[PDB]
Amino acid sequence: TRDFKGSAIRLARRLLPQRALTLAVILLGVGGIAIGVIGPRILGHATDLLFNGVIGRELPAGLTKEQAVEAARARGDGTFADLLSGMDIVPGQGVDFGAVGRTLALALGLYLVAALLVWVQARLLNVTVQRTMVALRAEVQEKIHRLPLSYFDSRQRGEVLSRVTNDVDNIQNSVSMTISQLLTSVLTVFAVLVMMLTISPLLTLFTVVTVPASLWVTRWITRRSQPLFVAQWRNTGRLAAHLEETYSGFTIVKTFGHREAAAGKFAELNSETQQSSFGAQFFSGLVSPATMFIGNLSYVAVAVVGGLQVATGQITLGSIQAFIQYVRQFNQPLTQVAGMYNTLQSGIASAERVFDLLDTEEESADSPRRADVRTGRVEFEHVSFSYVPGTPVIEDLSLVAEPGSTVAIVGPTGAGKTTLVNLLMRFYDVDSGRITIDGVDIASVSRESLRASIGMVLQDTWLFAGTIYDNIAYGRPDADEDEVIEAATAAYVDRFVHTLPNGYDTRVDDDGGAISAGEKQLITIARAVLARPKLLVLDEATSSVDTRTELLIAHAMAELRRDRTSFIIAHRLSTIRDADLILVMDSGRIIERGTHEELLARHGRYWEMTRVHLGG
Amino acid sequence: QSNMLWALLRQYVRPYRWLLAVVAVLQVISNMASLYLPTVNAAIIDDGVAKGDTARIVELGAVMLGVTALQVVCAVGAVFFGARAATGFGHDLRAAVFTHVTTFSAEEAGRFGAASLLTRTTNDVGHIQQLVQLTVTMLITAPIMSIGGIFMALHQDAGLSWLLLVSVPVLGLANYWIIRHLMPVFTRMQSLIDGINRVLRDQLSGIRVIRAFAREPLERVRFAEANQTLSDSALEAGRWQALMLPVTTLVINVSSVALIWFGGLRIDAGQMQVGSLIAFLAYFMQILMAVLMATFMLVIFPRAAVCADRIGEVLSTQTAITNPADPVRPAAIAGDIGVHDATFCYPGADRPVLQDVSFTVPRGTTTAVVGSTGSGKSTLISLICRLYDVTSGSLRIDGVDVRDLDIEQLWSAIGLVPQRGYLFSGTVAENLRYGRADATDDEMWEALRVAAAADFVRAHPQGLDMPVAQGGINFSGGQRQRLAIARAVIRRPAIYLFDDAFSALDVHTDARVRDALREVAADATVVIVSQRISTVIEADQVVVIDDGRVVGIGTHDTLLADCPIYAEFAESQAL
Ligand SMILES: Nc1ncnc2c1ncn2[C@@H]1O[C@H](COP(=O)(O)OP(=O)(O)OP(=O)(O)O)[C@@H](O)[C@H]1O
Ligand SMILES: Nc1ncnc2c1ncn2[C@@H]1O[C@H](COP(=O)(O)OP(=O)(O)O)[C@@H](O)[C@H]1O
Ligand code: VO4
Ligand SMILES: [Mg+2]
Ligand SMILES: [Mg+2]
Repeated sequence: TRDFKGSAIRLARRLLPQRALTLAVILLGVGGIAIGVIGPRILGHATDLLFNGVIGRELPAGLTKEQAVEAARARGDGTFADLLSGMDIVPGQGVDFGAVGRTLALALGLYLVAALLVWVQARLLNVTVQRTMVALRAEVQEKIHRLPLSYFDSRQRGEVLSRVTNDVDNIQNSVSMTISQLLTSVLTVFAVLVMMLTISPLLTLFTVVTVPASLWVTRWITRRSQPLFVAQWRNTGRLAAHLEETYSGFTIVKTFGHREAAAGKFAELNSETQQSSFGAQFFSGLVSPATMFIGNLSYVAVAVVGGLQVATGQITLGSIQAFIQYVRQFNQPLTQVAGMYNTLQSGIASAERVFDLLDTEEESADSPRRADVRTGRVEFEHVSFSYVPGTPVIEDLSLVAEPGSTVAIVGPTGAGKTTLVNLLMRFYDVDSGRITIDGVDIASVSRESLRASIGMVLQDTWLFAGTIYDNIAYGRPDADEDEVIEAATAAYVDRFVHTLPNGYDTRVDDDGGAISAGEKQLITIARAVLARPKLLVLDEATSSVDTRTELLIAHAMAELRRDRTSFIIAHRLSTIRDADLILVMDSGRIIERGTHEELLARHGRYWEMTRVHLGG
Repeated sequence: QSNMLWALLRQYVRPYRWLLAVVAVLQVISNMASLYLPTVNAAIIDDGVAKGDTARIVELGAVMLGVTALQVVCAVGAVFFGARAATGFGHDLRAAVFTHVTTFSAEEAGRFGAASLLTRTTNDVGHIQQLVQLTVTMLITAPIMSIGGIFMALHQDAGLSWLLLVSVPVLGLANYWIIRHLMPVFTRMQSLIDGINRVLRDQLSGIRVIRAFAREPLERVRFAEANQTLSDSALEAGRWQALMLPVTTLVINVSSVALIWFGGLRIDAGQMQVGSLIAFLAYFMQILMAVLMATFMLVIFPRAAVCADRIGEVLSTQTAITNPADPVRPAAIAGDIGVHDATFCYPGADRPVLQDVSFTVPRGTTTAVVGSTGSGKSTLISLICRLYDVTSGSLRIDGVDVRDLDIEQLWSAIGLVPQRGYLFSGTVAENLRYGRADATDDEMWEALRVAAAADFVRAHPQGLDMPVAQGGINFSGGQRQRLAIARAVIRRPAIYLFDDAFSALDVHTDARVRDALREVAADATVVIVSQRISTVIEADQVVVIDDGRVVGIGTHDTLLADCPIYAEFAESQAL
């Protein structure tokens, strides 16, 4: 299904590339960890000096250590002598505070050095994390610009947006909150294990016994919690899909009386998401207490056995103090990792989704050749295309467009008129055949240059969040004010813009604004006109615009229609009258073609379509 | 600025305050148990080791074992109840946001947009829930550990607890200074994250327009600059965050060295025992490690604050369209439209878009509304649906004001195909069920046949179960129009509102659909917004609006002789 271990490996490899700066980060971390781990041994030596002085002060000065042990054995209870045997005290001396002070000064210097090294390592980690995050966002943007249209068509917009924006932010947050902890914990475990091996093998065995038991309990808990996490993400996706469908079509949901059904569906999906989230959170959070419990069991065992050994004289009190410090500093990294396991798990899931998006197949290898329309002649040669292979939509289609000719495309509602100009713009790849502009194949040229050469009025009008001026200048952002104003006036955008109190400054949007459907279409027309295209495609450009306004629009656009090989798709036959070439296509095939006079004389489909106005 | 965050927390954690109290009690018990284990170790050193009493060592080890069992029990209880409280808070906040958004009108919903509403119904709520969860789990440990460690130090050796009483405020002050310098950087980083997300959303929503105009280099440059700015802010935040661990550890270590020095000074005299050094070292290593743990996840606070600002912005929006006190409920509303002296002005506009509009649509008749682009036909259609409320006058459907009705029966009597429509993701049958929700396959096929949509649905191998994309973009524009028409038809409503529902149909398909609707909607009132004069001849009444007011009312023959605007339209459309 989904690869989380591989995604975690890929994320780690992106965060820690070849040994240029990651080597410096690792070395600084190792040095700081080792220097700060040495410290408890020094503190234990100071404690040993204090204990030795305090114990030896109370014994008579005339006796040696062996004589003191013998005297203690001659006394009662036997065990004080065994305790004294390992002390290495000098009776009647007391505490030498000079040695204590020197030892503590050494410890303080080492601690300062360790703090400085840790600070530098943290700064380098921040730099490298931000580098990988910038690279990740840039790669996501490039992938968005490289994907085929069927990828966006087959998915919901909100799901893709969350995979593109939310998942990257989640990766950033998880990495910035866990990477330094991870590195420090991994280094600290081995450094502390080394020092505990130095102090005493038996107690370090007792301490390292935790790792098998902790890993086993972690495996059990993670086996019980991974299905819960999968269910939580599935339910979250279902809830987000329902919310997106309800919000996007809120007018249809609201007006058609389906508001209560949407509310009930949301309630059930919200309850499912809550139950799955609670289960996943509880089981994921169970990891830290279990690790702490096993570490505390080992701590109790170490404390008891160490106290027994010190009372017997096998280990000194300062050594046991250092070992207790090391047991705490060994258990802390495991507990920290267990506590941040949930953040790591969320980040790894987000990385899995992002890498899934980044591994999607792209359109094709875009040719580096720049498009150059010398005259504007467009020709189709047996072009066949089909979405969802097995259902042909265009087959064995051919046409010739003269460099100045206005080609009109008319026909039934699902004939393939939009598909034809989408193939011309190379929005989709032709299954069989080829399309040539001025003798050069459009499949052997860069998509960017080809699409910039052709100025298209989309059938589905779209505007971005911004001013009317910005939307019109979207066609050619480098144009000056006079050109934008002229393009708006020619498309009669200026006529309704002057009415508004914020002419050219009023903000419009795809789903709203101070605009109407006809005015939105007019703005799209002006946007396409400002691009001064060499090839013009108007795919139902006046469907939402009244005939009185469209006549003036045609009068103004006669300048552009003269020498730019206009492709006109229109269900209003008056708008495509007197066109140089009229194509009538019915089921993806051009069943009849010619000018208005020849098509009328030939009768056929075009004559029937024109006679619909006259009735019968 | 975090005023809205606290209001949201206070409102939506109130049902779980008892769970929070239980979590706090269990957390303090577990933290004091973990702090008490070093105290028992100190007792082992002082009582057992210093006196050679191994039996006392074994007894205190048993005490330590019991303390560890209590600690693990309390930690498990704390994580369970914290998960319960956090997930309940998130569930309740999501429900509240969704319920408030579903009461919005068109204007209030458009003030935010569907994408923004979805994001702040899911991810903003998730961010605030994560804040609650991490506060319950890890953030409260640091104050509890600090206070409990101070009290444990007082219990162990009151003559050396001043070292903790000095070390804790010093680290607190240093961390407070770092946080004061770091929080505005985090807020700026969140602002830039919102900006880059807006750029990405704009790019994804208009990907077809981007590729049509070859705007790839411009979008790439815009994203590169936004990415660089966000990276600079994140680098500054990381610069400030990289000081928190070294300062905390330096305080730990300086406090440990001073502890050894001053404890040795006190142990040289008969004022302190050796095991208190072990106890205090563990107290430092626990208190400031808890502080270090709590300080690492501090990015979640400004993010939660801005997300709460957005959520409270949505939740503070007041709806303008409601059932007033007690809606009138006519039996089987199936009649006429009044529209008496209706005047409408869009909110935030300087001039009204409709002025003194007065015309009556008789029941069972077809009324055609004609006009220029931006005349106000869609506004009038939305006023009939009561998607917007008239500034002045009234609409008076069935002789009763649309404001006096509850908007469920008014919408059940109206089958609307809007100018800007929507087809949901799923199947054709599922989309058609929005019209009826209990329709059989036979009446589904009848509705498809009326809309001339039966051919391309039957042609699919899956028939009525042919998949439909999120907006129907796997269909042609006229196929989407015919699906919307079929959805309106399957409802069999009393009133048909065709807000330019035939602009994407060819002449033959338009004629077939219009004849089928004439056969079907003969008994139902029809209000049609059309541009072709040839199709308004069949209409019983034609309304012409220009500049936002009615310029002529009558039939086609009457209007071509008395209405200059209608005459101009007919002359323009003449063949
Ligand atoms: N939020 C808004 N939504 C729609 N129209 C608005 C809004 N704010 C102001 N208007 C104004 O409302 C007027 C009428 O808009 P409406 O959509 O009703 O026009 P129409 O004539 O029905 O449409 P079309 O352009 O398709 O013929 C426009 O001139 C527009 O400037
Ligand atoms: N992006 C798409 N994915 C799948 N099918 C599509 C897509 N775009 C168009 N079609 C299908 O192509 C068929 C005919 O092509 P189209 O250009 O839509 O016809 P026309 O321009 O005559 O309306 C329609 O039945 C439509 O459903
Ligand atoms: O369904 V259409 O012929 O308006 O592309
Ligand atoms: Mg089309
Ligand atoms: Mg309209």
